[PDB]
Amino acid sequence: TTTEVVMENVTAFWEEGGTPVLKDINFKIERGQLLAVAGSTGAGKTSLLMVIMGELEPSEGKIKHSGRISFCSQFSWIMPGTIKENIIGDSYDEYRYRSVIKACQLEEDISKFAEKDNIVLGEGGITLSGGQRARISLARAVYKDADLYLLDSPFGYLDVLTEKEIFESCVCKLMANKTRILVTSKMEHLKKADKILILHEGSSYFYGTFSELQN
Ligand SMILES: Nc1ncnc2c1ncn2[C@@H]1O[C@H](COP(=O)(O)OP(=O)(O)OP(=O)(O)O)[C@@H](O)[C@H]1O
Ligand SMILES: [Mg+2]
Repeated sequence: TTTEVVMENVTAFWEEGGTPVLKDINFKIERGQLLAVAGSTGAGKTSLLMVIMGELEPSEGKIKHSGRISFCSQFSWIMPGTIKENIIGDSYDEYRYRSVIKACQLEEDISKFAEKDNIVLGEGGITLSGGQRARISLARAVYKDADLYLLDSPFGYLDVLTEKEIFESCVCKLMANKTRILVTSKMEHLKKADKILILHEGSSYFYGTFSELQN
C-alpha cells in the first residue's frame, strides 16, 4: 500500500463549546507526494498539522498515520548549542548534513563565523536574523530521517528570490521522494504540488490537483 496519510471527515475544536477550528476535512497523501496546504490567516492550517501530530484530537472523523514526523514550525526556533548541534540531533550523516546546509543556503552564513558551524548559540550568544533562524529550523526539520515532513510556512523572513531558490533546492529537489505537507500561499508552490488543500474558516474550500484548481 502506497498510502501514508489519510484524514477522513475530521472536525476538531480547540475549546470545548467553542467554534470548530476544522470542519469535515478530508485528504489522502501517497508515499513521496507533496501536499500544499493553503488558506488565509486563521483558516486552520497549523491546526490541521496539530491533528496529524496528535496535539489536537478530532471530535469526529479519523486521522490515519503511522511513522516518524519531522515538524518545521512557522515560528522558527533555535536551541542553545552549536549550529551543527541544532541541525543534526541524534544521528550524524556527514554527506546528508552537507546537502541540507547547501539546500538551505547556510554555507555563506556559517563561513562568516571563526568557529564555523561549531559557533555556540544561546543566551549571550550571537544574534541571528529571522531569516537565518528560519533556514536553520528548516535544515533541522529536513535533515531528520522521517516518514512525513510537516513544513509550516518555513520561508518566513526570506526575500522572494531566496524563497524560490530554497523551495526548489530543498522541498522540490532534496526532498523529491519524501512524503511532505507544505503550508504555503504561493500559487507557484501549489503548481508543483501533487495535491492541494485550500482551507477557509476551518472548512475545505478545495481539495484536488492544480489542474483541477485552475478549472
Ligand atoms: N494551540 C491552540 N490553542 C487554542 N487555539 C488555537 C491554537 N492554535 C491555533 N488556535 C486558534 O485556531 C484558529 C485557527 O488558527 P490556526 O493557527 O490553525 O490558523 P493558520 O491557518 O495556521 O493561520 P496563520 O496563517 O496565521 O498561521 C485561530 O482562531 C487560532 O486562535
Ligand atoms: Mg499557522
